[PDB]
Amino acid sequence: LVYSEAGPVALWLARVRWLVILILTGMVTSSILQGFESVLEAVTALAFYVPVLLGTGGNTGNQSATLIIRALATRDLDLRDWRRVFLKEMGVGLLLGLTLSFLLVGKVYWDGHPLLLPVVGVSLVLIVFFANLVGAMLPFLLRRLGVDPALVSNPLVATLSDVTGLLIYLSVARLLLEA
Amino acid sequence: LVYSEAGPVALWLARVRWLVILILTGMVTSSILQGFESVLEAVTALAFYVPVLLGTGGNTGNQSATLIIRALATRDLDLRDWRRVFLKEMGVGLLLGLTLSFLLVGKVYWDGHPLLLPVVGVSLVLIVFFANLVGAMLPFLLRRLGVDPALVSNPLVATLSDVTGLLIYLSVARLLLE
Ligand SMILES: [Mg+2]
Repeated sequence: LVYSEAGPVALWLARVRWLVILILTGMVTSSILQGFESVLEAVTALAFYVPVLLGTGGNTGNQSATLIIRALATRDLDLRDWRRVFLKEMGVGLLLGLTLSFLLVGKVYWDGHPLLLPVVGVSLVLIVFFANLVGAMLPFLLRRLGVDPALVSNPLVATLSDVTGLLIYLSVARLLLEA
Repeated sequence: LVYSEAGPVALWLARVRWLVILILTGMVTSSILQGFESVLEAVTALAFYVPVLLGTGGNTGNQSATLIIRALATRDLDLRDWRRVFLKEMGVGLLLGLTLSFLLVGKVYWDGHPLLLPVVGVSLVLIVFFANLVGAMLPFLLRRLGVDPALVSNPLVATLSDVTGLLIYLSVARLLLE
């Protein structure tokens, strides 16, 4: 409604539902991390890079979403184009992944964690790649469902990327460090 | 920049610079966590709640920002109305913080870390409270600086919430676990 004419309790009632849904979805991350407690306890430094990994996926996805939302609005793209966009973006995400990975591997090299060099390097590439597709396709899904991306797309991409990003990161870590 | 006529390489060049800046800025969080390696070592379960703590903050901040950006764009609010918003959002942020904290506390108890009930519980309240303020004020700071908030708020709020969110969580953890 109108912010100028809404009270604190009113704003709370208007915002709480969507935040409760998101956190209930976000709680899964804590379950995912606990399931990988063996690798986490063995190599403490794995925890150090969780925000950057997931945060970079969130940036990448939401950057992708903003582009697709704009194109659909201006009728530069139609709903039927989601497959063509999917095929092109998977090429864009790979390039973005390899680029950003190079920088983060350098950071890990600086911090002095040689075992995490391939772990963080591989994972970020996959994270940026998958976060990019999710960000690219989500506006197509919301337009089809009749939902407006404005207050929905950004946190959805971020929460989905956190969950997917953790699953990728921790699996790579397990495979390379515990196997 | 027309998307339908732009190739993969073209899209790549037009996107990297902003993503490169964001990850370089984001690297701060990595150093922050290393500075609190002591508590991370002491309690492993401390790391289990980092993404949900920072994620909830980012969502909270993006929400309040999106509301303010809309109010300023539709002339529902003036730039000079920042103080009124700030005072109102203190109440909204507290209520939101208390509500979400109650839920996350249940999850910590579900996960089986009663040790982490107070630290995670208090932290989310503080995180939501401050993330909501950052979100509500950033459009005001941006427009006053000659930059429309709708273009750059979302990456900014997420990064600020991650950095400040970590600092709150880990400092609370340090005080109560050490
Ligand atoms: Mg985030």
